[PDB]
Amino acid sequence: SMEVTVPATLNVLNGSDARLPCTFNSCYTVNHKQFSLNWTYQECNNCSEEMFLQFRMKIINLKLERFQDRVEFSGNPSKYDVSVMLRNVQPEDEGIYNCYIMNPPDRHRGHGKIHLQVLM
Amino acid sequence: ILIHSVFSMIIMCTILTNCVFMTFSNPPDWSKNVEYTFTGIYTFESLVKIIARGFCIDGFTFLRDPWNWLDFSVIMMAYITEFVNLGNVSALRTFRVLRALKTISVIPGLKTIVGALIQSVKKLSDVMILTVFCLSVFALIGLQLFMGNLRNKCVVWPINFNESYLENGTKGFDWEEYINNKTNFYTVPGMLEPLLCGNSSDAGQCPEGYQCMKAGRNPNYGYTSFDTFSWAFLALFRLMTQDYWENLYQLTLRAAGKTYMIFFVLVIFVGSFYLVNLILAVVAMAYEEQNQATLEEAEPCWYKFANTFLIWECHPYWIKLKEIVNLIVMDPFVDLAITICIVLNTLFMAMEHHPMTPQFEHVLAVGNLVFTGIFTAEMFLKLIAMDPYYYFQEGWNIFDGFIVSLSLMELSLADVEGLSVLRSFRLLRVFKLAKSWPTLNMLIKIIGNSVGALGNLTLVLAIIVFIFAVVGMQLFGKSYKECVCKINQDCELPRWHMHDFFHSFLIVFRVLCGEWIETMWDCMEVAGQAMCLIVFMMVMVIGNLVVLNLFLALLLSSFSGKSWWILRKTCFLIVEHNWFETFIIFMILLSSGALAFEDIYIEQRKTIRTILEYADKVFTYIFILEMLLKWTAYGFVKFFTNAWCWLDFLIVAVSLVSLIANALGYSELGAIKSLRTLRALRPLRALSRFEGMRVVVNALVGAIPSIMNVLLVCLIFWLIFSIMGVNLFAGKYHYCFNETSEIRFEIEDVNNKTECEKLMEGNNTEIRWKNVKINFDNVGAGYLALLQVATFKGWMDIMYAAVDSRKPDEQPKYEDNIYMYIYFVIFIIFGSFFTLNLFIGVIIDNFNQQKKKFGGQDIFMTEEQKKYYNAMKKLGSKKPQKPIPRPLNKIQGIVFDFVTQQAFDIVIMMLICLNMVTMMVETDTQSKQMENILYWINLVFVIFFTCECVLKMFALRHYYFTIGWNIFDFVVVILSIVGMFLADIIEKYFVSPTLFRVIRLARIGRILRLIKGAKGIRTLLFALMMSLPALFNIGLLLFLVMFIFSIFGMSNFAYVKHEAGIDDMFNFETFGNSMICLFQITTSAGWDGLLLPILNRPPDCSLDKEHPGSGFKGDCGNPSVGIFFFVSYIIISFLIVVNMYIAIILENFSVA
Amino acid sequence: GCVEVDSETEAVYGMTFKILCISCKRRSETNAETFTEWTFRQKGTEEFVKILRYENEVLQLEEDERFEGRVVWNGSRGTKDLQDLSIFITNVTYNHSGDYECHVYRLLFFENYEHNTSVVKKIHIEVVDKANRDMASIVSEIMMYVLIVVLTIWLVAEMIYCYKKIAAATETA
Ligand SMILES: *[C@@H]1O[C@H](CO)[C@@H](O[C@@H]2O[C@H](CO)[C@@H](O[C@@H]3O[C@H](CO)[C@@H](O)[C@H](O)[C@@H]3O)[C@H](O)[C@H]2NC(C)=O)[C@H](O)[C@H]1NC(C)=O
Ligand SMILES: *[C@@H]1O[C@H](CO)[C@@H](O[C@@H]2O[C@H](CO)[C@@H](O[C@@H]3O[C@H](CO)[C@@H](O)[C@H](O)[C@@H]3O)[C@H](O)[C@H]2NC(C)=O)[C@H](O)[C@H]1NC(C)=O
Ligand SMILES: *[C@@H]1O[C@H](CO)[C@@H](O[C@@H]2O[C@H](CO)[C@@H](O[C@@H]3O[C@H](CO)[C@@H](O)[C@H](O)[C@@H]3O)[C@H](O)[C@H]2NC(C)=O)[C@H](O)[C@H]1NC(C)=O
Ligand SMILES: *[C@@H]1O[C@H](CO)[C@@H](O[C@@H]2O[C@H](CO)[C@@H](O[C@@H]3O[C@H](CO)[C@@H](O)[C@H](O)[C@@H]3O)[C@H](O)[C@H]2NC(C)=O)[C@H](O)[C@H]1NC(C)=O
Ligand SMILES: *[C@@H]1O[C@H](CO)[C@@H](O[C@@H]2O[C@H](CO)[C@@H](O[C@@H]3O[C@H](CO)[C@@H](O)[C@H](O)[C@@H]3O)[C@H](O)[C@H]2NC(C)=O)[C@H](O)[C@H]1NC(C)=O
Ligand SMILES: *[C@@H]1O[C@H](CO)[C@@H](O)[C@H](O)[C@H]1NC(C)=O
Ligand SMILES: *[C@@H]1O[C@H](CO)[C@@H](O)[C@H](O)[C@H]1NC(C)=O
Ligand code: NA
Ligand code: NA
Repeated sequence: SMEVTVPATLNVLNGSDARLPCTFNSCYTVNHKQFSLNWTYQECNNCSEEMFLQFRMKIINLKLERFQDRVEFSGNPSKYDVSVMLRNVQPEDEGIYNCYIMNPPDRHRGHGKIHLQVLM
Repeated sequence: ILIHSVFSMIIMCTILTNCVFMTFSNPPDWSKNVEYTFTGIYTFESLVKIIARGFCIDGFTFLRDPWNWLDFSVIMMAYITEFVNLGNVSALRTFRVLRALKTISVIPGLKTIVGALIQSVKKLSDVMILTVFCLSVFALIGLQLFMGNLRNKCVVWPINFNESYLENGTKGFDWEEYINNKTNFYTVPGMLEPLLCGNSSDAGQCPEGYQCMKAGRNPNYGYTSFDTFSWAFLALFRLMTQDYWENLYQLTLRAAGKTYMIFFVLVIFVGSFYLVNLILAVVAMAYEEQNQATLEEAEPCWYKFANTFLIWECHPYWIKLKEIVNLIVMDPFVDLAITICIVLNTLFMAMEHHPMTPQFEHVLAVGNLVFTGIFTAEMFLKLIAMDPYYYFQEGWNIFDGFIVSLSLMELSLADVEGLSVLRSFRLLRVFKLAKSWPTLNMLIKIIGNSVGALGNLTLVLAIIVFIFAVVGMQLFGKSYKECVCKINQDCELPRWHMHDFFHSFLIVFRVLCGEWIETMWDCMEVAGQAMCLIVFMMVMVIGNLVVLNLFLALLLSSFSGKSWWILRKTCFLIVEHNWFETFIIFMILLSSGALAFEDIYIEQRKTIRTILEYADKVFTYIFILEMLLKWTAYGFVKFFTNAWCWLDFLIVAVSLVSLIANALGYSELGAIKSLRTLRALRPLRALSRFEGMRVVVNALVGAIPSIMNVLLVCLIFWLIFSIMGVNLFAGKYHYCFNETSEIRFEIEDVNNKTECEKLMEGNNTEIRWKNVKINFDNVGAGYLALLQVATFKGWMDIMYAAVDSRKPDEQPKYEDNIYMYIYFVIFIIFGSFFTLNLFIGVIIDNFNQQKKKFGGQDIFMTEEQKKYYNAMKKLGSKKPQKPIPRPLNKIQGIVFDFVTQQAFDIVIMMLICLNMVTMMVETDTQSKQMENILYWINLVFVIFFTCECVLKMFALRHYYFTIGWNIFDFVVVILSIVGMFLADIIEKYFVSPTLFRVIRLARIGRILRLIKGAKGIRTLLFALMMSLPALFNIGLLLFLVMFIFSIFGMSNFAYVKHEAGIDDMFNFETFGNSMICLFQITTSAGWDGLLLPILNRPPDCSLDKEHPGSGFKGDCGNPSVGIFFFVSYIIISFLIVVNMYIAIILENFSVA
Repeated sequence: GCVEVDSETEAVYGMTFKILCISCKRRSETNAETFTEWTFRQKGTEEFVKILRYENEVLQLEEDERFEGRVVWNGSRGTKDLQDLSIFITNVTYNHSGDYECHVYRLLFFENYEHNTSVVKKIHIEVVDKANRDMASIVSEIMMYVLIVVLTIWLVAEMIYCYKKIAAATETA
């Protein structure tokens, strides 16, 4: 894939704020309209994949039942931040976070894997 | 203490293995343990060196040796890297090149070479200072002239307010977004950068519906710019090295007009020729001094096997046969026979083509078989005639054995796939003539000295090229892959990148060749500006220094009644009259200048064409009268024994024949029409008339006889290389364009020629199977292509078509055959470097002998010029000038004291430096507040300088009009006052921004006072002034050659297709444009582009073009005369500019 | 391409004349769709009247008898980019005098930006009976002849003076 750095392992308190970033280093700093980025979450390793956030010429929150009004984006794609923030995490949120982006001026399509777990 | 030589040998093996591993681009994970082993070996050596006199404070420790510092540094950096470290992985990975740099320390003798480089650098410091200050002055000049002119682009002027959308869909109009929206520019179809335009009458022309506004980003990724001092300095440093300077020439002349070509001539003939010659001459002085300093400092078991097996004497019949065949060799008639066979073989392998009839290729095969059979027979007869042991004792015979064995291996392996480089090994047979030729033996001596007495130095050069190539590959490698689409619009790797090691070595070689800027731009656009600027400056300086030192070392090693009589004297008296000669020189000047007005703009000014045509008759009449009267004055035998008289008579006769044909009505005939273009030869009479040009041409003709043999050797060497190139590349230079998309078909749709012809029959001329038009298809085309490669112009296209070449009748594909790059590398190393060294050495010896012939005097100046030479030589000493004694006044005494301390001088120099840096800080689009600050600081500077000048005038006006530097101060300060007054009162009837810019340039003259306080720079400027007259004479000869070739361009290469290098500007359609092209070609820059559009054919042209406003038809010229025009000009220009180089270099040696 | 030359101002009665009007593109690179119209008026006559129109494939001439069967086109031949406007007159009469105006209408094509431009060039000719050779030719003839003869007299006088002086010098010895 492309150059993506993510926290290898993070622990979140019961119901506390969680912040999982997906930075990305390449040429052609991210613009607004033409740029395409995706965010998918998996409830387990071998379960089905459910996309929860997208940005096609505008930020699109799919508003899944797992992420009705909890996932929010307050990062900076220009500063290499497409992070997703999950407040009041649930034990069922234990799974995989995946950040998909694509840069129009370049031709590098890559992804990034993030592992999140919840402590009792 | 365990310092046995086997330790050095194993360290050598380990360091070469590490070098190879670094050469590997992506290290496989199974090599991590090998790298660990290498690290262990290095730390074992570190253990040895630390247990053998390790402690620093102790004397003679390894800390005293500088290279052990590098050893410890690389060990500590490896230890840091193998665990946690800083985030910049690329820099720490690059820091391992010290491992390869250790080869400098471990190999014996390299430290002396590095030291020698150090003394050369320490010697060239003064010339570096002068270069920096001269480049700064020229940078200020260019900054104040071409400020922001490089931005001038054709913006769509009829602002369409009704549909001027904003970025966010406002429907409103904002100015700053209209001037930067990239699709509001022209971008002429075919080129990449938007076309540059201009308001000036002679500048570039906007299309119908576009303006000439400055709009947006600078060309060539934004690095070609005069807007700020940094990019102006980059551009003028580029001009000094002449790297791709034709592009900057064209851009600036198209943006700011052709009238600024004076500036480029000034910078080329001052900062490009003179400064580079100065650097080279000073490095030569340093190396020669050190070289003579070195001269001052110098002041059983297998034998018994050989006697049995290597000797073939066993039976008396065989011994008798050996004696008989030894007699048969016939040594007096053996060398002649073998040389005749060798010449026949080489001129037989010369004839080679892509299209070969079966009979002709059969003849070549049979002839090569016969020749190799003769050479095998000669080898066998030599072996049987004289014992194999003593046969192989001669290195010449083992060379012949290698050649004959390689020849024999060919017939057995005649079906091997590829391996066309094997068939060219027979070319080395030509070297057998080196026994007869002493000069070919000299070439072999130079090649041997390259790897002989200077093998260590060439190894240093190889190590430098290696470490730079690996530094680039590890620093910018991943960057060239992440940022692919930033430099290449097709999102693929460019032709020249630093991803692989081979490409990195190619780019460092190119920087050594001279083309650094075109890749330095790309790597800036990819991986930052600072890193590329530092890396490329370092590699250029170091590589050029080492290559120049190697060249100089090789050059030094190679070096060591009664009415007829009365009427005759009346005619002699009238011809001898100096005023009469001035009159005839004026007449020849007018006749030569009359040819300038004959161009495409000749249907206009019909009165001018008629007047010039009718004055041609009177000019020819007066020249006929001159020829007749000179005949009468001298005599037929006296006149016809003079070459200049022959030239004059020839020109007069051909002009008279042209007039007779015109009077006979033969003007429209093809023969007389072709003879008409020979009218360009008229200015040659100036050779006979002007004394300086006559002296220079006499010197060149006198130098020719010692030069023909060297040119013959160079032709033979390039013939060997051209036969190699023809064998490698014959026929593999064919394309299949689809002109609508103008894309060369990739080899997956059409592969062979047959499939392209299937497209031909199915489609129409929209698909074309065409050649490169500069190719290896025969020895003549081989010479042309090798000339382009050795002149480093046009070599890009040839190399691209070569590395893409795969098979004689197959479509080329992108770098399937990349490794033929080494063929051009080897050609540049041997036939363009070593042959150049031989040529230069022979020229130096010839000129030394010629100077020693005429009592050590100059051979490029006339008698009056020699008197001027001697007068300035006498006047160059120290003159005890009067110290201007103190006046008889107290106030005048104190002001004289103030003006006489050195402190006053120091503060004035410092304030001039501050004014210069304030000139530096000016940039385009600078804030208006900064503009006002600069305005008032300039006003304060000018007022202060005026106050100083008037104070010194009140001090002693009459005796400060006595120094020339004071006069310079006076003129610059008063002209600055004039400039500021005109700035204040520009509101008049004569508003002229260009003259305003020039009078602001006039400010720059003040910083030239810095040379007054300098001594070495003053001496170098005095040397330039001292050698000026020879430059003047050679410049007149060069200008006259330019004039003749320009008229030839008018007559032949007008009305050619505007394809590449010939544009709406910089063409052969007008006198100004014609000498623009000729001066561009004079420095050999971009002559490939000028030559290319001639070489096309009516498939690529239209033999009947309308050409409005003229009866002339046809769209492109004759290829055969195009090649003869440009090749002959390059050779003539090359021979002339060398005399300029010799006049500068050799004069400097006599100074010191 | 850009060789713009005005037409000759004299036409001889009964012979042929080539009316010339060259308007070149500022950049030869650009491709344009051009078509023209020609307006004419006689001496002592009212406003101009159009006579011929050439639009990219053919020439249409007005039905006025002053030009029927005696005007042929010598411009660019069927290239859709005129760049060369030249009307040829056969059997020139006295009525073909006065003022001609060539109007050039261009539609330059660019990437996404058309442009319509009109250029008008005014040319005035007179019809005569004898081809009055221009003043340039006669003044050049006279100047060349007088310069030749003055050079001859100068050289002859110099030779005579030198001959006399050298004779006076050599008669002493
Ligand atoms: C530079 O100028 C050009 C020409 O004005 C700009 O291109 C034009 O951009 C506008 C809006 O940005 C496009 O209008 C759009 O048209 C579509 C239909 O295709 C419509 O659905 C939208 O609502 C909008 O009206 C217009 O088509 C387009 N024209 C061309 C030839 O590209 C360009 O955007 C400017 N550059 C920048 C960086 O703004
Ligand atoms: C695109 O961006 C531009 C500027 O970035 C926006 O222009 C702004 O448009 C608003 C809406 O009309 C303006 O506000 C009003 O302006 C009028 C002008 O007389 C004023 O009387 C009102 O009191 C009010 O302030 C605003 O001035 C104008 N400029 C700026 C700098 O905000 C434009 O609306 C944007 N378009 C879209 C579709 O986002
Ligand atoms: C080439 O010549 C022109 C005029 O002879 C130079 O000045 C340019 O003049 C036009 C008006 O004819 C200016 O356009 C206007 O600019 C203002 C600036 O704010 C803008 O608001 C208006 O909407 C309109 O576009 C144009 O700006 C002006 N050029 C500059 C650089 O200001 C022109 O500069 C000359 N080109 C050169 C010297 O490269
Ligand atoms: C050389 O490359 C050019 C690239 O433009 C090729 O021209 C293109 O050929 C295709 C053929 O399918 C054209 O498509 C056609 O377009 C018209 C108009 O839109 C449509 O009515 C047809 O049904 C068809 O789709 C395409 O327009 C044309 N491009 C241009 C700019 O004219 C050409 O075929 C290539 N030649 C060879 C020998 O490969
Ligand atoms: C360049 O020329 C060579 C020979 O002159 C071409 O080789 C021939 O290519 C054709 C089709 O590309 C082959 O025909 C096909 O062969 C396959 C087996 O490879 C077979 O299964 C098909 O039914 C069909 O017969 C032909 O066999 C082959 N010649 C030989 C001797 O194998 C080559 O294709 C040409 N390059 C092109 C057209 O780009
Ligand atoms: C813009 O369009 C309007 C139509 O309402 C027209 O009146 C006006 O003249 C146009 N202006 C320009 C510059 O095209
Ligand atoms: C161009 O302008 C002329 C002048 O009136 C007009 O007759 C013609 O129709 C215009 N053509 C286009 C394509 O705008
Ligand atoms: Na160049
Ligand atoms: Na080049």
